[PDB]
Amino acid sequence: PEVSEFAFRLMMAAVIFVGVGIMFAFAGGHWFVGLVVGGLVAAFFAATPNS
Amino acid sequence: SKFYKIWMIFDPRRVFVAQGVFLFLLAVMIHLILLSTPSYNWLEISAAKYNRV
Amino acid sequence: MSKFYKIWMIFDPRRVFVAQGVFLFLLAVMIHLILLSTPSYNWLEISAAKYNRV
Amino acid sequence: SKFYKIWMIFDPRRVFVAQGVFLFLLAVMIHLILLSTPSYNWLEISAAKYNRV
Amino acid sequence: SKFYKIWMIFDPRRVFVAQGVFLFLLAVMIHLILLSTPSYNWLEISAAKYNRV
Amino acid sequence: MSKFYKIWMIFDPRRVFVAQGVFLFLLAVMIHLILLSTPSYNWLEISAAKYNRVA
Amino acid sequence: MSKFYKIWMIFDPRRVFVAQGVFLFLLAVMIHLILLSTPSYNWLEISAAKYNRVA
Amino acid sequence: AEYQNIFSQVQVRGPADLGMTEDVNLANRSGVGPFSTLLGWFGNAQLGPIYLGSLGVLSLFSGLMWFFTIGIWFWYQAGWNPAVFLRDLFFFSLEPPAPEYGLSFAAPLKEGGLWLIASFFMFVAVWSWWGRTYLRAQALGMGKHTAWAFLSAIWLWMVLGFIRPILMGSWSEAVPYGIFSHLDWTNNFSLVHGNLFYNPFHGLSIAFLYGSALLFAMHGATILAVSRFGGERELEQIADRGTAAERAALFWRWTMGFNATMEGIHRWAIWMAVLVTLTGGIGILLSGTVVDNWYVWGQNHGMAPLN
Amino acid sequence: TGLTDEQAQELHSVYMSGLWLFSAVAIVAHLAVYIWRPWF
Amino acid sequence: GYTGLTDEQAQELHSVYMSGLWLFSAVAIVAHLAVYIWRPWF
Amino acid sequence: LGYTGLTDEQAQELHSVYMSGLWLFSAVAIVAHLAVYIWRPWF
Amino acid sequence: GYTGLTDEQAQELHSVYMSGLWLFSAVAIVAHLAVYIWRPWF
Amino acid sequence: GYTGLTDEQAQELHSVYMSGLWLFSAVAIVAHLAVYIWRPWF
Amino acid sequence: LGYTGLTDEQAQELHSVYMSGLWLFSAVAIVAHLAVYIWRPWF
Amino acid sequence: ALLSFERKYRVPGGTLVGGNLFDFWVGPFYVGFFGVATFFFAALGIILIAWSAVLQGTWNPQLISVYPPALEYGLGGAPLAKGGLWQIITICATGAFVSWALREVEICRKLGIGYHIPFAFAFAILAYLTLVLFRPVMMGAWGYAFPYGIWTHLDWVSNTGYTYGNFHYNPAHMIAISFFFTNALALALHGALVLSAANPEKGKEMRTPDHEDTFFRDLVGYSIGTLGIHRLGLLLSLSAVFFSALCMIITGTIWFDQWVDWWQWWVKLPWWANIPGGING
Ligand code: BCL
Ligand SMILES: C/C=C1/c2cc3[nH]c4c(c3C)C(=O)[C@H](C(=O)OC)c4c3nc(cc4[nH]c(cc(n2)[C@@H]1C)c(C(C)=O)c4C)[C@@H](C)[C@@H]3CCC(=O)OC/C=C(\C)CCC[C@H](C)CCC[C@H](C)CCCC(C)C
Ligand SMILES: COC(C)(C)C/C=C/C(C)=C/C=C/C(C)=C/C=C/C(C)=C/C=C/C=C(C)/C=C/C=C(\C)CC/C=C(\C)CCC=C(C)C
Ligand SMILES: COC(C)(C)C/C=C/C(C)=C/C=C/C(C)=C/C=C/C(C)=C/C=C/C=C(C)/C=C/C=C(\C)CC/C=C(\C)CCC=C(C)C
Ligand SMILES: COC(C)(C)C/C=C/C(C)=C/C=C/C(C)=C/C=C/C(C)=C/C=C/C=C(C)/C=C/C=C(\C)CC/C=C(\C)CCC=C(C)C
Ligand SMILES: COC(C)(C)C/C=C/C(C)=C/C=C/C(C)=C/C=C/C(C)=C/C=C/C=C(C)/C=C/C=C(\C)CC/C=C(\C)CCC=C(C)C
Ligand SMILES: COC(C)(C)C/C=C/C(C)=C/C=C/C(C)=C/C=C/C(C)=C/C=C/C=C(C)/C=C/C=C(\C)CC/C=C(\C)CCC=C(C)C
Ligand SMILES: COC(C)(C)C/C=C/C(C)=C/C=C/C(C)=C/C=C/C(C)=C/C=C\C=C(C)\C=C\C=C(/C)CC/C=C(\C)CCC=C(C)C
Ligand SMILES: [Fe+2]
Repeated sequence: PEVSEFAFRLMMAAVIFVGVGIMFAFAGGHWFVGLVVGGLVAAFFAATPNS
Repeated sequence: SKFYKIWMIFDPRRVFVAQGVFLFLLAVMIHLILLSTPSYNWLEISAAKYNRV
Repeated sequence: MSKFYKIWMIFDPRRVFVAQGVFLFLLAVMIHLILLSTPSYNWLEISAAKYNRV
Repeated sequence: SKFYKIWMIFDPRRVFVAQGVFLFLLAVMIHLILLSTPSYNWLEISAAKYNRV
Repeated sequence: SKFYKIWMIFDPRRVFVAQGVFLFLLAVMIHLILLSTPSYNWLEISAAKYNRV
Repeated sequence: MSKFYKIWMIFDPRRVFVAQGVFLFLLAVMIHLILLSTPSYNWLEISAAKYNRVA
Repeated sequence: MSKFYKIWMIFDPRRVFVAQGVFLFLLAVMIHLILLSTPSYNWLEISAAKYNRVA
Repeated sequence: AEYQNIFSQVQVRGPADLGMTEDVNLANRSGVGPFSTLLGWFGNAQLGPIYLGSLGVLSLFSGLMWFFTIGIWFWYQAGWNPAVFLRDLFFFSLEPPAPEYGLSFAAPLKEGGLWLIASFFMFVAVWSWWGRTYLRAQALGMGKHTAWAFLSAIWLWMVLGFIRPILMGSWSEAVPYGIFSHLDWTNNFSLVHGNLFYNPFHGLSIAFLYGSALLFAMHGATILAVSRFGGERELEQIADRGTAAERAALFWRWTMGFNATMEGIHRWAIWMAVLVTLTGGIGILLSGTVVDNWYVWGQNHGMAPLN
Repeated sequence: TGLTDEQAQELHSVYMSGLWLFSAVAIVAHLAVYIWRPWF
Repeated sequence: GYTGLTDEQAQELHSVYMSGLWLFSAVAIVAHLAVYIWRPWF
Repeated sequence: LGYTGLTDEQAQELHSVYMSGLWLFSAVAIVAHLAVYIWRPWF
Repeated sequence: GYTGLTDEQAQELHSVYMSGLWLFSAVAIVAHLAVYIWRPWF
Repeated sequence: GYTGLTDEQAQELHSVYMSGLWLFSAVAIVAHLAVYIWRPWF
Repeated sequence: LGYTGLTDEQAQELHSVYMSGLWLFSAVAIVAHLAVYIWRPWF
Repeated sequence: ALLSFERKYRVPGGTLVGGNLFDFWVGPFYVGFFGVATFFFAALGIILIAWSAVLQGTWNPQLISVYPPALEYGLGGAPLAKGGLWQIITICATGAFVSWALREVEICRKLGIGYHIPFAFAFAILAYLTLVLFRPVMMGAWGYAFPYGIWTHLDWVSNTGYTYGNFHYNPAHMIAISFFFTNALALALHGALVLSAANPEKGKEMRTPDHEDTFFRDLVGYSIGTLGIHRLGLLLSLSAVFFSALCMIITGTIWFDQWVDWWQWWVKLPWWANIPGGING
């Protein structure tokens, strides 16, 4: 109940990764397209924690 | 009913980010579910309606 | 609501704009791909059938 | 409008670099999509048109 | 126009290096795409024209 | 075009010439190997068939 | 091309000569191995076929 | 749920450290590169400078030509198609000559002749780099431990590609230049030689490869455990034994009965990893030249139930 | 803990106003779909 | 106020941001209208 | 008002140049799309 | 500004840079003209 | 001037580089002409 | 000028020796290629 | 039996279980509650291995093999002569390992050092429990575990590896092998660097950490630092084990065909699955 900014940033990135991955796996014809787009956005989101 | 102490105990930025992502993902998944089912697949039903395929 | 302006008091405008740009581009790309995925609304396929490209 | 003030908030160097990469990647993505389709592959179109194969 | 001011924002050293790398890779990518296709593979088609095989 | 000498005010000649020397050789090797790869323009094989050096 | 000698006003001779020797040796080996690769121009095999050293 | 010192919780960025100047020719040393915050979380953020001398140039030229030659053959195998190049990148391979040609250099350029050229470039590249490790240590006046630790790696590298093919009298025994090919070469190596698991020297190398992971997990955790006493500064602990060196000594003394020093643990570290390839080179060298089937060899040496 | 009572209360008022607007549009869309294609 | 923005600056920033939002939404409506004329999805 | 340290008048001129490029870039794009539609329409 | 180039330096740098750009594009146009004559792609 | 070279030195450096470039191009033209005669690729 | 520290006369002398070696290397190379072309021409 | 500095650190406390009941040293070893469990499980496990040699009928240490129960017994008990002993030894081995990790925890608290070492050891245990417990339970047979023999647990590796063709194509395996190779590379470099800085050329002074960073910056242009390399050593080892545990827990549970067949998904991507040329088509 005392998550830091980095802890919350990672948790949202995992949620974003799963969410966006499913989004572009449906949109694209392959699951890899979701993995790439979901991974890149989550990595970009988790690498920029506001502080 | 107060519902304003939550902004005092929690970080407002965390709350807004969490709500924004969850609702957007929820709204996105529902749209994907409708496109998956043959019913309510508005793209397919409109194509049949106007004799596309 | 006219009090929405206060959202910028707590959210850094730089952080939001970058987040907005990525989100809008991602949303726009996904919708375009969904239209392309379906045999209908694939405007490239639509024109080819219309003008008998195959 | 007052869109000029967006440069009061964004670093011009980073934006131009991001825009430069973005436009090139978008241009590549579109050009590859055209080549992917059986139509609009202008290389394939010319070969069939002029009987190169 | 007044495009010369982009050099006030962009370091000439970085841009020219980035451009030099960019132009060569673009030139290489385009040339390979043509070499890949059976048409425009100017080595292949000249051999066919003069019956080298 | 007459002001192209201004490039040496920006680029170090030592860095450029090393970069160019590597670039030119790697380009020249890439072109020469492309010709050797093709059934034609493989000048070694061409003269061998020309002079009946196969046997 | 008289002004060519100016190249040493910028290039360090130690660096160039080391690069020169490395380049020429690696280039010389690459060509010799390329020639030995082709069945023709393999001067250790054309003489063997010429004098029938190997059956 | 406390600070485990795995990642730095704060970064400080002072001026770039240009390094010592014992006998290093500063002309051959380059300038300082960027500072990476992403690297700064784990270790140092500063990149560069890097020394580039005569052996550095020879290492890069041969290293580039080795890398370039594999790439051109990778493009030729792709038909110069960038899409095919990325699709079959791992499945590309610069195979060595066929077994018929033996050790002869008469292989066609597209049938093994190119591999000999690429292999020559790698050979020069690696050996020139080994001297570079030797000379960099000599320049700063340090020990040649890296040079001889590297020579352990070269021994396995020489055996796989150069020495064992000579003894087998065929370049076909060497390693192809590819991601999946040199994996397939590895698997085909065991199957031909009868379950390379029963190679005693291959088993030893796995012991030291497992042990290197064991020792570095042990050593890395130990120093991070005693990093709260400034134990990461191992050189000062060797010079002037602080409390971190004593606690690190005592933890393993009370755990497994014996311990090491702050300097003697790194002797275990170097020998644990050196034997990985040292025993590896002998293990591969014997295969085929001395033992054509290790499981049959294992049976006759009481390692398998039969015989 | 960063915000006081008045700041948090005004923040909540802004949030609910946005929430009511979001809900109202959601109702309008749901009605339009049911008019176009009923499910219930 | 984490951002250190003043009340007036937030209002001015929001006014410009909404102006861009309406400009963006206006183009999207025109683009959607063109597609529906070309190919309705209802 | 001081996120980037850029003067307000500097932002006005920087944006004016930036929009000039944006219209110039989009003008060529329109000419490019026009030729493609004439050559091969996608509607 | 960021790069420390004076406005006269920027104009001179841009002038020669555009001279190179048009020189580069001029050869590219001739190259595309030659290829289209030899083998058109439309 | 990032490199620190004066304009006269750059003018000299360019003059040698362009003289080298034209000589390199001149041999390359002869090389391409000789190959085209021996085996044309168009 | 200052990148190497050499003077014009030193560079002139240094280049003169370097070209002397280069022409000797080139001359031996030309003789070598002629021997190959006489013994086994590749054109 | 004490080092020249050991005395001042021998104080009570830090125990998890037992207090001062087992808080004593046997020679250099510290006993603790979990050390008593350690010794019992270790001694019992060793004896049953020796007794299993008697039942097997061989005394050659390399031929000694405690095979797990056959696939017919599933995940139930087995006769001691035909699998039952292996289950007892595995329970003894599991008890010995976890007791050893928890004994290290007591030594950590007594010395006031971090718990990186027992946390590092726990990764090995979960790697061990993956092979003998987690994977066999998912596959529903103790026979999928490996025998407790020097050269028969290699037969298990070879047989399990070749069940799925060339096991090299396991993607989690490729990650772990790269980590294992990288860790050994780091250890050789790290060990050699400190010795070079501590045992330099004869007569020259002992080097400083700056020479260590100077050497590797002159070598590869980057020095990770004394803190970084030990962080790197810990993470490289744990990642290697984590992916090795992952590689097996997905094999025979989520993937069943040859692992080379898995890699065709990349070749069969929509935008280049049908382009001619290359290796695949
Ligand atoms: C089906 C496959 C076979 C098998 C076949 C082989 C074969 C064949 C070999 C090994 C070898 C090894 N095997 Mg086995 N192996 C199998 C099963 C296993 C298992 C297991 C749990 O099943 C394990 C843990 C191992 C473990 C190991 C290692 C201990 C050992 C390699 C050490 C090393 O670092 O090599 C990798 C390191 C090198 C080769 C050294 C490289 C050094 C040079 C100098 C690096 C140059 C870099 C170059 C220029 C690139 C530069 C790039 C730029 C820097 C960017 N094997 C089964 C039985 N194994 C090797 C060995 O020595 O065996 C005795 C070997 O040759
Ligand atoms: C996760 C990263 C690495 C990692 C980590 C760490 N590892 C640690 C530590 C850390 C950090 C410690 O702190 C601790 C220790 O103190 O170190 C000195 C430990 C230890 N690492 C051991 C061995 C080791 N680490 C391996 C792997 C890695 N380690 C990975 C790579 C491997 C292999 C195979 O790769 C081996 C063999 C022991 C020496 C020691 C436990 C002693 C024990 O538990 O004693 C109690 C057990 C016994 C005395 C054995 C006899 C009794 C049992 C019941 C008999 C069981 C029989 C057995 C099942 C038979 C199998 C036969 C076989 C042929 C099929
Ligand atoms: C799978 O689902 C499918 C794809 C089928 C259907 C999709 C469903 C869903 C869930 C879609 C999602 C829709 C959503 C949530 C859309 C959201 C859109 C938004 C929020 C758009 C906002 C746009 C705003 C823009 C473009 C603003 C632009 C602003 C400017 C141009 C000016 C900015 C400059 C400023 C403020 C200057 C700074 C000021 C000062 C004083 C310094
Ligand atoms: C899957 O989707 C497919 C691919 C099918 C279809 C694609 C869909 C999508 C999502 C498409 C996205 C399109 C978008 C977002 C396009 C955006 C385009 C924009 C905004 C382009 C902007 C271009 C701007 C340019 C080229 C500006 C150039 C400016 C200059 C060269 C001058 C700069 C110099 C300055 C400012 C000098 C500085 C001045 C001073 C006073 C210091
Ligand atoms: C998949 O897509 C395919 C490949 C199928 C089709 C391709 C699509 C795409 C994405 C194509 C992209 C094309 C682009 C982005 C082309 C851009 C071209 C440009 C902007 C080229 C610029 C060339 C400029 C040159 C060559 C300039 C040369 C200048 C000089 C030689 C002089 C330099 C010296 C200076 C500036 C001296 C400095 C002055 C002072 C006073 C210090
Ligand atoms: C895949 O694509 C394929 C390979 C199929 C086709 C290839 C496509 C591409 C991408 C081709 C690219 C071609 C390019 C970019 C060619 C560029 C060539 C250039 C720029 C060559 C320049 C040559 C210059 C030379 C040889 C200059 C030599 C100069 C000297 C030896 C003298 C140096 C000494 C100096 C300057 C003294 C300095 C003086 C003072 C006073 C300091
Ligand atoms: C794949 O492609 C294949 C392999 C098939 C075909 C290959 C194609 C290619 C890319 C070929 C490339 C050829 C090139 C670039 C060849 C270049 C040759 C050169 C430039 C050779 C120069 C040699 C120079 C020599 C040997 C000079 C030696 C000089 C000396 C020994 C004397 C030096 C002494 C001095 C300066 C005295 C010091 C002076 C003072 C005042 C202290
Ligand atoms: C677009 O990409 C470009 C073209 C720009 C560049 C890309 C290049 C690429 C994609 C490179 C890829 C390289 C790869 C995949 C390399 C993989 C290497 C691997 C996995 C190697 C594994 C083992 C190799 C060994 C053990 C090699 C040992 C070699 C030796 C010991 C040297 C032997 C020496 C010999 C045969 C000398 C023979 C010659 C004479 C003259 C006696
Ligand atoms: Fe250490």
